[PDB]
Amino acid sequence: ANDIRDLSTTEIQDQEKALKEELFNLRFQLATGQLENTARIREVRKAIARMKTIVRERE
Amino acid sequence: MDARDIIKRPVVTEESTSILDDKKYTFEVDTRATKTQVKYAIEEIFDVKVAKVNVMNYKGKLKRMGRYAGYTNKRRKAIVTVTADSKEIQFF
Amino acid sequence: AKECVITGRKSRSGNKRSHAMNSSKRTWKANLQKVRILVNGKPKKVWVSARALKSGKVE
Amino acid sequence: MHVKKGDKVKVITGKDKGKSGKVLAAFPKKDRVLIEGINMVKKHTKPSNINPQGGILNVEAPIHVSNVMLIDPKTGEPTRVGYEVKGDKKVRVAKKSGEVID
RNA sequence: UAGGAAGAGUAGUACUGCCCGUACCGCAAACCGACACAGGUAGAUGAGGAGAGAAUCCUAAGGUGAGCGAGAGAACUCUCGU
RNA sequence: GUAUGAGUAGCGAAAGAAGGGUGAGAAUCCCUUCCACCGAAUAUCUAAGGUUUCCUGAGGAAGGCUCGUCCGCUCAGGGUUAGUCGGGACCUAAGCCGAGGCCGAUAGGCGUAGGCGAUGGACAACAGGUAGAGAUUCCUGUACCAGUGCUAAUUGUUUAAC
RNA sequence: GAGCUGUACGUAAGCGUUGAUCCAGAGAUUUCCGAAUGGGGGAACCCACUAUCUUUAGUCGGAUAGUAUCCUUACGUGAAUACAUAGCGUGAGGAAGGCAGACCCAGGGAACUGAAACAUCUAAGUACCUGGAGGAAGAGAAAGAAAAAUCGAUUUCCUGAGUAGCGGCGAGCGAAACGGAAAGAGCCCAAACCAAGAAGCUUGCUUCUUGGGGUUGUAGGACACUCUAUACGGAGUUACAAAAGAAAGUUAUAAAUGAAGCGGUCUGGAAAGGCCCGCCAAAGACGGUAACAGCCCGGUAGUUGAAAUGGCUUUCCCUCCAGAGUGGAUCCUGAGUACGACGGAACACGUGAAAUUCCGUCGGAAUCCGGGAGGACCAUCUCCCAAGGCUAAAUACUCCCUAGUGACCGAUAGUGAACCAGUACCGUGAGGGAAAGGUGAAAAGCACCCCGGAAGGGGAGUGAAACAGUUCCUGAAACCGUGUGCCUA
Ligand SMILES: [Mg+2]
Ligand SMILES: [Mg+2]
Ligand SMILES: [Mg+2]
Ligand SMILES: [Mg+2]
Ligand SMILES: [Mg+2]
Ligand SMILES: [Mg+2]
Ligand SMILES: [Mg+2]
Ligand SMILES: [Mg+2]
Ligand SMILES: [Mg+2]
Ligand SMILES: [Mg+2]
Ligand SMILES: [Mg+2]
Ligand SMILES: [Mg+2]
Ligand SMILES: [Mg+2]
Ligand SMILES: [Mg+2]
Ligand SMILES: [Mg+2]
Ligand SMILES: [Mg+2]
Repeated sequence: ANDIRDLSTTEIQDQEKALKEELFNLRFQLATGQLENTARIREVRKAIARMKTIVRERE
Repeated sequence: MDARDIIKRPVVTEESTSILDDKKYTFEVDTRATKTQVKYAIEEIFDVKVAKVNVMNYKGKLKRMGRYAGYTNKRRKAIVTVTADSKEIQFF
Repeated sequence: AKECVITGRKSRSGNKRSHAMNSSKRTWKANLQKVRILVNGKPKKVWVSARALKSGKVE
Repeated sequence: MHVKKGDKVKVITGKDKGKSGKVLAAFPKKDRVLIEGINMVKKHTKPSNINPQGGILNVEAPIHVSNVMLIDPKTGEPTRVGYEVKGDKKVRVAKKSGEVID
């Protein structure tokens, strides 16, 4: 959480896009059927939400 | 709606696997996605170029689990055909 | 609206008794003639009660 | 609860009164405690994924928390438990003879 | 015609073209009659022989053998023939 | 809730027969042959309506006026592809709503501009193929309608092509 | 402070003493329909315009903001029509709808029934429709009540009293004041008059606004007189004018600590039960634990606790303010109103001898030597100043939240609903509207053998009980069977 608030509100969007790409790949692999570490979906969703909340509260 | 957001997940059955050979891939999309938003989203994600897209709406099936009845989700199925010269989405 | 704009008098309700005092429900309307007066600085045409018009208002 | 994972326990009431052991689980939702070597039961199970031979299985079964008294490693007797703040944290205290349980 | 007016068409190339319905029954066991009900349900095509004919009898393409049976051949009731 | 009527009425128009097969179990399920019925229909399409009843693999408790290895029944997986077909992004009739407005104890009634509203008007794709389910939609040939860009000449500039 | 990923068994994958799951206060996101408000519409759907940015070689596509109507207001344009008005556009505030099936104010307003028929009358200004609300609403500071003497705004309660009265004088309707209580609070305009302006110049004026004065009946005010007084003081956002900022205390929304028996002993599946002994208590409330627990658990009495937000109280702050006596020449104190005639309604009062209040139409005063009332009316007396307005408390009701209570029910009862109930089902629709609780302390929920295709059984086993086996405590009666002692063609 507090590991994020020390970033210049620009690279966090880059991390957000990267996390979105990783989440989509994980969902795609689960749909195919070759995924086992299913906790990654929740982990990435929570991370994206945290960074979105930091963006919104920055103003 | 984000490009990652429009495309939900592939549909892997016997029919879709049988059609993958002819450069046709079957996906799920947002219930509110046009036939051209999907085309541009696929071009953006998988880095190919698309010839045609065909969409179709599926209603909700009726299921029961013991004294309790409800309808499954509502799907929006799409089929992307890719041009003569471009990469092939893996699926695997 | 059928109501005098100067004094707000309208239709009311009451009985119409006969001999032997049978009660029938009637109404008392009011004299509302249509005239042209100065509702605001600019003149217009509105309802004015005859009694309220007997002295004081211009036409 | 007043009894957590890993303690030493002397049961006091039931078919299996008077014995002692450790605790291997606790279910705060149901107020039950699983104590090894206490309240052993027989399970008739078919062959399956684990235990692929079935047979009669002998395992424990949870018991209510009220049937449990803590046992002190410094003294060694069933005692009621109090609390004290040592340093800047609260610790449990054997409120029978006064020794700090931890 | 009023009006706009520095762009215009021409030929050839390649590219672009959204949303909803799209299964199935549809003179029926899936629609309207509480039913796997002798009832009702708009429109298009609707062959041959004899015939004026979409009448009538037997047939083609096509479709069915009707969701209780077998066996005796009394009275009586119903539909029929002398 | 359970009896008597009682193992009684009924089993809802119609031609079936035999030989093989599966199956614990076959008049009732699958195949073959013979026979029979409709044929301006009991045939082939498509509207309204219904809403998964459609296909594959399993099942036989309940439903099926009997039986059932079967099914429009139970369980799990699947299945509907459009610039050209029908309807919107085009148009209006009956009718409906209706800015201002007229009328009226309250509520509201009527109505102008305007807008909705097909059962009608307008408008460019045909023939084939596909053994589990889609076909003027997918695929192979050949086409047409509207628009954009780009190459090539052509043409005009306010007594002004368009 | 040690487990957790809901119901709900699970499998899988994971996270936790760097402090998870959970609990409370405050924040961000909040698709689409719905007043729905860019246009349209058959609910959750279709289709845009204007700006800004973005993508492609371009068409195609994507994000962000705005765009309904009405009322009040400012400005700009502006018709027949010359000036202007109507209209048109932009800008700023406000409204719309919901409900808590309760409470209450207004507009409108029945019949069944009773009278042993029925029309006056009652039922009833009830049910119902519509509008406006507020946490309460309505009423309220005497043109009053009352009589040999006086009171002193309004409301609610006890008596007055089923009295005085109304009444096809039938059925029936039914007061008030005096007395005793709860609660108590008073004020602000108009009018003369002073000053200012602007406008009409109705033109030496009038008429409109602003500021100041001033509001009462033993008359008051204006106007002239003196006295004190401008922050000396008083006052306040609940009326009396209104808008903010604080500090302290206190409270509401999470919690902490909290004494005393593992006592022995018999029965039992198990002790909280019996017997014999001890202890705490400001704690012997309630619930749970293998049966009935002050001393086993959560707890209770008592004592502590708030980082954040809301409520409340005292104070600071802030803001606003002339009140005494005497003359009382001249002026003022609510105009188409008060009353009256006609026709209705409410007052307990049905037009009657009918005061009192309101409505519709007509007629229509005085004005301080004046005006009104004391149940027709006149004279005398007594009391009081209408035709402008505001106002807390004592009162009514509970959709709700916290803590509790019951000589209230216990599954045909109690809500329709103890269970995925306004559900299943019925109807085109408004609408109507059920049935359905209990294994065991703990799933320990019957491994294994035999008959069968299964279902179901018979052994074995868990269990105190399997005649407790996934409608599973208890299991009555009607009803259906097998055996048999006595009688029966
Ligand atoms: Mg079809
Ligand atoms: Mg013929
Ligand atoms: Mg014929
Ligand atoms: Mg008989
Ligand atoms: Mg017979
Ligand atoms: Mg039959
Ligand atoms: Mg024939
Ligand atoms: Mg089928
Ligand atoms: Mg059967
Ligand atoms: Mg809208
Ligand atoms: Mg009567
Ligand atoms: Mg009030
Ligand atoms: Mg017991
Ligand atoms: Mg007065
Ligand atoms: Mg009940
Ligand atoms: Mg005899």
